[PDB]
Amino acid sequence: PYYAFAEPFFIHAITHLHVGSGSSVEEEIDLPFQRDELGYPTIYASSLKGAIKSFLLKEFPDKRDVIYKVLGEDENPEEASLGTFLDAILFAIPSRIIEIDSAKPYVWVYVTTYELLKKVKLYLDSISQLSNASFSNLKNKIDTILAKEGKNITLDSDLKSAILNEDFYVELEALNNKIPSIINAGVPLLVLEDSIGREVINRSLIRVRRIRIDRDKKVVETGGLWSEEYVPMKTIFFSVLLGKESKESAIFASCILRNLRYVILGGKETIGKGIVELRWVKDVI
Amino acid sequence: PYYAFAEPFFIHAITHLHVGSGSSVEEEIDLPFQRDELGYPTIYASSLKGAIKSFLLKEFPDKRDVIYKVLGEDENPEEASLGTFLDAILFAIPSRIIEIDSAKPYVWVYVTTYELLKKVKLYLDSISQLSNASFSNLKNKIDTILAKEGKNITLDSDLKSAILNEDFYVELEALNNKIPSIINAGVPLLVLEDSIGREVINRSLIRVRRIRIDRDKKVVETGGLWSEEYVPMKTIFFSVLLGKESKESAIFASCILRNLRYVILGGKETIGKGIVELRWVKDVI
Amino acid sequence: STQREYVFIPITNSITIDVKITIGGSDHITNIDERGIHNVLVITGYAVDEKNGRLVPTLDPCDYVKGILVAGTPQQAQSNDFLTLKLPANKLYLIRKKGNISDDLKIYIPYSSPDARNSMKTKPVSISDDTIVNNIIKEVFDKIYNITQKEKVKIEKVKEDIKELFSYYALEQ
Amino acid sequence: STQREYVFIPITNSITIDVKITIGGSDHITNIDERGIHNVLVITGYAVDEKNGRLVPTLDPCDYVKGILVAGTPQQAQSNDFLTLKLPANKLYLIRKKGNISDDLKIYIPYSSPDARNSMKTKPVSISDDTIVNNIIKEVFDKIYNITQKEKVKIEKVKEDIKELFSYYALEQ
Amino acid sequence: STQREYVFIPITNSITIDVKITIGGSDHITNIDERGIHNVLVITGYAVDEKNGRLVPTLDPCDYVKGILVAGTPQQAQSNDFLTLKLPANKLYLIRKKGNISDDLKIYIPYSSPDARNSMKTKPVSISDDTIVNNIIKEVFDKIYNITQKEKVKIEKVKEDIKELFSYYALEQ
Amino acid sequence: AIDFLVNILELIKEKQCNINLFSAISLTSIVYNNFGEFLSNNQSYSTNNPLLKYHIIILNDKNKTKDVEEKRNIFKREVAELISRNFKLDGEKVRNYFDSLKEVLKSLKYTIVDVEITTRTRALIGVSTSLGKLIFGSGISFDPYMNLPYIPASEIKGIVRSYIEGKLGEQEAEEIFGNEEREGNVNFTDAYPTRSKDFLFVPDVITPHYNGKKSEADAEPRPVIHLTIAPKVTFRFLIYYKREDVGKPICDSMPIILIRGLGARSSVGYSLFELRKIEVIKAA
Amino acid sequence: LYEEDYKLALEAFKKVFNALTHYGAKQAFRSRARDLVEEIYNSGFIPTFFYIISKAELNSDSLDSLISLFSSDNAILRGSDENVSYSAYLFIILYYLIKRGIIEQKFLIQALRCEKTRLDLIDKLYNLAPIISAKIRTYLLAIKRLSEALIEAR
Amino acid sequence: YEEDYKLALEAFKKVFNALTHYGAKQAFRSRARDLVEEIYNSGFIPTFFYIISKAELNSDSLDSLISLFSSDNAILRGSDENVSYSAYLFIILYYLIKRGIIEQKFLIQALRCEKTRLDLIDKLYNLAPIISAKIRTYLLAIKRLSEALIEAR
Amino acid sequence: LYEEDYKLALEAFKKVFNALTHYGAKQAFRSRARDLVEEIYNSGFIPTFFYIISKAELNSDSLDSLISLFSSDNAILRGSDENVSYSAYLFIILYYLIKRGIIEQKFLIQALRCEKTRLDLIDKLYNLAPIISAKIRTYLLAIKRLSEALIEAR
Repeated sequence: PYYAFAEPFFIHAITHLHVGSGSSVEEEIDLPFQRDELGYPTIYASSLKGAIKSFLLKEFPDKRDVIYKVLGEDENPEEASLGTFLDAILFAIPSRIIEIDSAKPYVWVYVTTYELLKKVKLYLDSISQLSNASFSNLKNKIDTILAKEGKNITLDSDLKSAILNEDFYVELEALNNKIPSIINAGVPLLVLEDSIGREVINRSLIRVRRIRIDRDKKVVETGGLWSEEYVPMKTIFFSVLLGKESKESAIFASCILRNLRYVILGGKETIGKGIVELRWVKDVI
Repeated sequence: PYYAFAEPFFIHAITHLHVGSGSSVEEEIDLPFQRDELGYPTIYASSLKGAIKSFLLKEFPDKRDVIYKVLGEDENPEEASLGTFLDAILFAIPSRIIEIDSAKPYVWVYVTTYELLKKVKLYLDSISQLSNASFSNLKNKIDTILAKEGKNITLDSDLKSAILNEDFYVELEALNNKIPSIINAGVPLLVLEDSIGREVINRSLIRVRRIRIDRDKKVVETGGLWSEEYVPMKTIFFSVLLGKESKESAIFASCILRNLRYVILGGKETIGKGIVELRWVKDVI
Repeated sequence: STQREYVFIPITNSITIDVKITIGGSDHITNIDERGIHNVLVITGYAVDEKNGRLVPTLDPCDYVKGILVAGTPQQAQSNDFLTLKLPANKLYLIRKKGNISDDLKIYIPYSSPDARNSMKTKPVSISDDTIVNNIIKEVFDKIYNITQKEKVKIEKVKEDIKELFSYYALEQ
Repeated sequence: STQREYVFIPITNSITIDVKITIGGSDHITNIDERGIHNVLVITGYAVDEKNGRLVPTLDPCDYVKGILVAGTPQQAQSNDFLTLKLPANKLYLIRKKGNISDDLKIYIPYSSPDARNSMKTKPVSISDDTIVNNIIKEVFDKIYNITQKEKVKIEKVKEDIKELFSYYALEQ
Repeated sequence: STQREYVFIPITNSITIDVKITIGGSDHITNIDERGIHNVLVITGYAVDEKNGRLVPTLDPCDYVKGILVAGTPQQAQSNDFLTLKLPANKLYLIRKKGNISDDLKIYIPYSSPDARNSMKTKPVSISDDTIVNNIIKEVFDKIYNITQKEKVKIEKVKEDIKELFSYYALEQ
Repeated sequence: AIDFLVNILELIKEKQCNINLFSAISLTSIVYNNFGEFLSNNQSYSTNNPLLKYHIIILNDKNKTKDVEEKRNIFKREVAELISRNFKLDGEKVRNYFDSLKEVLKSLKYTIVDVEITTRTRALIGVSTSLGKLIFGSGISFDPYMNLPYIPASEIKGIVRSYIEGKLGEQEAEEIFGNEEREGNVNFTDAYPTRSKDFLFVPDVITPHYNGKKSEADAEPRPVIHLTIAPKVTFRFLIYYKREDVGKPICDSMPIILIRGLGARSSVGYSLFELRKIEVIKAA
Repeated sequence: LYEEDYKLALEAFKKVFNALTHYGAKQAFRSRARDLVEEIYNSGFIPTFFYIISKAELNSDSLDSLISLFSSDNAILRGSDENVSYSAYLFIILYYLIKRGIIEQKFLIQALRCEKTRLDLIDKLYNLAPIISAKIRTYLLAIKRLSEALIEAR
Repeated sequence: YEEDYKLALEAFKKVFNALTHYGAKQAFRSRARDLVEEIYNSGFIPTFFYIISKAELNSDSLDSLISLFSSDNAILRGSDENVSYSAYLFIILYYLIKRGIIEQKFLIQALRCEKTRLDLIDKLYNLAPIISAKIRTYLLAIKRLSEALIEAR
Repeated sequence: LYEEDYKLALEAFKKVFNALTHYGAKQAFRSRARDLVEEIYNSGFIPTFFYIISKAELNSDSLDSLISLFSSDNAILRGSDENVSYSAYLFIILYYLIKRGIIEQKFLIQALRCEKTRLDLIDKLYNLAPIISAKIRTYLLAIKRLSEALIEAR
């Protein structure tokens, strides 16, 4: 019981998301999405904490003190904050699919990899030993999926082979249909072996060029053309929110974390990006 | 023996790790990582001891006196502590790989160098004299590896070639027969020359710029943009926990060091940094 | 247009030299917005003469004088003790640049000449003894900046900028 | 074609144009029309030396001389003050280009025999000294362009170009 | 003092020695021993004219004449051709630099006039054709030192540096 | 597989809203670009297969090649007709989307402005994006996961802002849309099609004769088939904010800005729209 | 040995940059490198790859010159300004597949030349898809930066 | 030693003056902070290609740089992006000249006409691990003069 | 020799101690007194001087509040807690170069105003780097001790 409460959650992108990593030199995508130590889309916990804290300090002006606790005093630190976010792992990303031989057509599918489920298992393994909360149900569903590692499997459907993102033809084995849904939805979910899935997932991000217009010539400015990177709608990120026994982590988990469903993350907020939904594993296990 | 118990272990980063060395004039990263005497990352034993001691004091709230004897009092230290930590040597760091000249695909790989192993031989040779405890199973793996110095070798693999961290080509020569997976995992371990390993390891570190946003107008503050340096999740540090006989060192070794699985090192704890796993050498075979 | 004078702010009471008229309208350069004083002019190598001051020009780069900048009639059409300046307003050394400045206005700083038979021998001078702090805001601030000080509440903010901002090197003959 | 001549621009009046009448056609090369000077030619491996400056041919590529290309003839058949090459204008190293130039041009370049009896030992020289740029304007930029600066309103935008663009090298004897 | 002259490496034959007897002294500019050729001179803005290996001054910085400038005076004959240039040796662009030169170096270069007959369109001439690759050593390199073709197994490298170092331009007209 | 691409065209005409049009067009471009090759002796084609047509048909006799390049021009025109005829808009998933989103923004206590704009003439949004780029040379802003064309919120925000900055001056614009030191006070959403009369996409052509041409001698037509958005197609999008301060200048500007251009090539009257409805759900 | 993508890009660039002669051809190639690397992401490598071969309009001579460029140095890409640009960017892509040992050079030339093995190339590219995609998009980013530097703008 | 801190003073003095507009100054201040960490993370050669591409060195900007080596009143033309990247490119080349890593004559004739730029970048690539070792303290000094002498935006 | 440097350290500190109204700025100064003194003698004087000015964020009313602190006692340092602290330590270093005649006071005061001259100040300190580092040691070490003693947490 190092942690008073441990609250894993899934982050469902309502609209497109842009959480930037700043301009790089080894990228051609001037405003890229935050990546991982493996190349997968990620949401740094600094970005999760910043967005959720700022948002919380507006939805709950009454409980401002409970938040300047667990999340942080925010003006003169003077004390460590009792809460803890973990970097949001990419659970499953919408990738566009074209396939034949199916009584049910699909325009896009969910795609994940084994390395991506391992890091979700790793998160659940440790927080279960660093706290009381034990989410054996998620661990169970993930263990059955991890036992099929090395092969491209297909949950939630019966596809035989498809072409993912116009470029990768995969032949998909079918994991037994009785392994229940983890996305808790109707669209299927592929689990590609990580050599393939690292190419499929990266090309699955939306990449949009924007311009700036000469106000007088009504033409594109000089050097006013750049490109950004969004993660599609309905992407799912997995993260955890950990706390410490504080007489206020109890309130933060009891009242705040329950009345918290929709949050705006990242940038590009005024072009409709950033709206996202928090789905607590506690109630969607 | 000089030491009652000598318990080497490995420190496995569950999340990204950041033990700070504080800002400095000659760094160019605002918050850098604790470095070695030859450049590699490391965990100063003062960081290890203080983090582990603070962990034990709240996980075992009844063994205060047993921890205070082995790790030193805090209020009125009328004597020296009986247990010592050694600086955590970087054992192996996760590297990204391009699996050319093979058809068995890995996404990442564990990379270590020979100078990093020599410092582990030194730690093992020394404490095998200051204590009766011998580590022949570990000391003979390491010495088998060190015989093949002047060459990049892979232990549990058949690769013959790779491109580590997107830039660095290596011609690997598999080990003579085999070594039983010093760090047990399906992922192989490469031992590189230190000229290449220095660059590969440095490219494998995680450097992240962060910002602070004004609390009312949603804009970055003045000069509130800094950079940090993390050690990748799944990194392995090697250290030893030595102790002199006191009738409390016996309890410490027999009761506390077998319930020490997950502790929290470094800083940036609210970003989920620093969760780490101790894996004792005595039970790693 | 809007020729400017330099109403220096010493501890002396004589700074009511009758440069009165406003800036065409009241387009001052110094402002009292709500945090204190802004766009204070600084010139180097001068001294406030410590009685009916006219900023006698010395050559010391360390000697400086502060004070607020306003436009007004230079002594009611008596320009004998003024320097007849006109600057591109970028040459202005103007601390606390609250709001950008124009491109040419005009400048008429009080002027005198070296009164010989004696060295300059100037000394630094601060603003203390809050009686003067009230005395200062009594003439050079209230009746020129009656914009406020009867409505707002943060005059104690500017009341210490008199003490903090304006130091100088008086003659002290 | 047009027989063009290269009036380099050093600080000295050693230019003293000392060449012949203008284009004989309708087009110069070194325009000054609206965005400043244009099509400024650059020669490399030469220093003007401003002792009747005639671009003593060095071999160090780090020595260069800029200047204007106007169409004229090499000083009334005195064809030894110059080089008189003929080139296809593709090799013309030009600066601040404005428009096209054709496939064949004659270039007259004030030339000196290699100044032996001394090791070159040339050093860089810029253009400064507003007295000189004022001279240079009326000396060449008006004697060859006494039709501009009049259909042009802003002139002192391109005066600093001579200070900005026209650097050179010289033996500095 | 130290008389020196320029002889370079074209395909032509007129460059065979092109200049009479060497200085007689033991001094040269270019080493030949370990890494092949060292201190190859590169002159910019000149071409070789496919015959009569003289350097007509062009204007573009792209034209190279890479060669071995050596100690000597031109042909002990009419000085109607060569540059007769003096420079402090910190003003000639060497490549593959080795043991440092420290004095002023009076040098002679096979200079031709601009030859304003028509356009000069340079043609980059790379070195190939192994038969002349040895002939070049047979007619130039083996004589300038004579420590080559006599005691060198390093002749192999001199066969390669010509096809690796020297590459120039030519008018071919 | 190559056995997968030869069947990709039949997949379009048998789904009509249910293939991934983005990936389906991209895969087609492999056939359109290897058209001469996919015709050599590549049998095992079904009865439904649309490549037999170019085996049977024949346009030239003296040239094997000139027979093919004519067949390729027809194939492109045929592909543009397949997409525009088969792929038709199903706007129920968009209405369920915007109605779910609108409820979210109410939870977040915004004031929402629902807006339906209707295409009047053949529109061209995102003409330089990548959808048919590898076939037609032009594109359409296409959301490959909603499987629908769309108008980027950045484009609507950028068009509206240019009208307020032009009308209401500069300081009023940067007080509604912000600048590099103030955040904007109005957020926009992409515009998705919710209902059409018959079609969603529609083929078109641009045939420049005199463009970058010196005289009449260098003139020759270069026809460019491409896809445009059909007329009478309703695009729905949202505008939400928190300050009532900015509610008036948006509800004002919207109807005017649509009747002018809202896309590419509007100088020749292509992308002209029509304010169909405005709904204003005040926060509280 | 093994050349990094930035060394492989310099090598491939100084062959193309010299084969192109008209500056109008180079300014086109500057437009190719800028947006063809963004198209490979949006529409995959395989669709964009054959797009380039078609826009190259590989005539008997144009394809002949392109092959010469792999070996000779006097090879010169000749044609229209938009044909040789796409023909140059095809060499850039081929120079990568060949040097990285992804696709044998014989099979590649025999694909572009004769129509029968062209279809077989479409297959090899779908097997090797995860190999090409991982790497190529950072070698092409170097070609893009090398062209924006060494070629004046539009 | 501190020779590279003196060298960074001469270089920054040239740049600080050749950047006329004050918005071009505030852009070089952005380059000095970002481009020193990118050589750390990404390496010298990737960052150099990035720099040399946003510089947009045609021949007009090459003369401004080549002259700036010698004169002290040359001025960089272009907009805040181009001039700042072109200034930082000069910052780098100034170090490789004043440290014998490249022959100044070569570097100047390489910048000049047509194609030896490719020879330069080819040569710079072979010296990459040497350069990225020696410029660390120099570029870090430039980064601190920039943050000190140039106000933020 | 340096018997009057413990005196100087007391007038310079009492100035900085008063132009630090905010409490978190005093604490931030106590952090500079400890740390900055130990880089001057490990990293060198001017490498630490560059670091000081870069974090000081000059060119404001702050840069002129320093000029006042040289003589006045009512001046105040306003800015970021990390800025006032780093700039207050720049005063400490400059206050010594003035009172000890290492740098002429008239030069330094006009070099702190004229933007063009600041580079000449840094250029002067570079040649006085060995001389300065020797003399300030006793002075800075005293400032370090006064900080740890007088600057207390509430």
